[PDB]
Amino acid sequence: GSMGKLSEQLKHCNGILKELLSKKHAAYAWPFYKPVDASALGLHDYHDIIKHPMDLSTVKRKMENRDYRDAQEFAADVRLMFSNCYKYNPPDHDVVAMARKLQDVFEFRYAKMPD
Ligand SMILES: CNC(=O)c1cccn(Cc2ccccc2)c1=O
Repeated sequence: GSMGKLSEQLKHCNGILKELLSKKHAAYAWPFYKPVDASALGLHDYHDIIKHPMDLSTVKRKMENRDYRDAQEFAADVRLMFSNCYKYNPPDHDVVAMARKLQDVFEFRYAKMPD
């Protein structure tokens, strides 16, 4: 059987998540699609610096599995993903410019939460 329907606030969160994964934002969202493969990227200090990795595929799996009990829990994972990028990478890195752009998409639409 299916999972019960997302709450109204979590429907809005799922909408945002679909947008962040959509071809619309692919030019700057792609680094966030899958877990950072630290070994593949040569980032052999990544897991010493980032204790709680997060990425959009993990957020999608957690939404599908009803792991998130409210919008706040969802938003915390999306912000963790951005914070990890801002912690690990120097502020003038191309990936940080991409994070700032995708976070602007996220924060402005998250602000339109129904209540
Ligand atoms: C969330 N991703 C990262 O923190 C990350 C750190 C270092 C390198 N890369 C690859 C990359 C992306 C974009 C431009 C250049 C290189 C990452 O994705």
